[PDB]
Amino acid sequence: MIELVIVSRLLEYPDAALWQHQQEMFEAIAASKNLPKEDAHALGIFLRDLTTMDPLDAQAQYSELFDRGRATSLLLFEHVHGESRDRGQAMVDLLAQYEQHGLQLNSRELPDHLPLYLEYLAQLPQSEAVEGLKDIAPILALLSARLQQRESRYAVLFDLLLKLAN
Amino acid sequence: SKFLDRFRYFKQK
Repeated sequence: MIELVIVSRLLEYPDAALWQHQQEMFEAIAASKNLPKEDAHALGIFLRDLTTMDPLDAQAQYSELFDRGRATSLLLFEHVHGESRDRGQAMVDLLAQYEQHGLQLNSRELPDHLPLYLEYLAQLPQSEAVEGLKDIAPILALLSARLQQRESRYAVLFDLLLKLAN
Repeated sequence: SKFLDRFRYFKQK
């Protein structure tokens, strides 16, 4: 699902490459087949709001929101498993599930890093990707809920992912 | 190559 890649990029630390490929993304969002017209609009609003900021200023807001705290962490297993040892085995089992689909970590991010996990989902058949979102949907909803409390438009990206889940 | 078709976290085996 191109939508899953698109959200994966928008949910990551705002990279300069976002600004120089905004045209490509705006068009992909516009021609989206998996999102109703109103949600594609909301996603395009988000991208436009993001890339009218200077990346340095986008990066600073992102960190104030996702890198300062645990309640807004993008490591999924930090929301699933309370014991650190449980998280470990979960990460291993997720790494193996990646290896099963012929995918190998080529990053310095953890396996349950949501943007990374979305990249994995996007490689799957439609149904296989949709189940993935259903699997983490209580996490998606908590994060969205929390972001709304902080009155942050990143919540939009979680609602869109939840929408894609049904 | 289109941006959205370039991997950012993974590679093939």
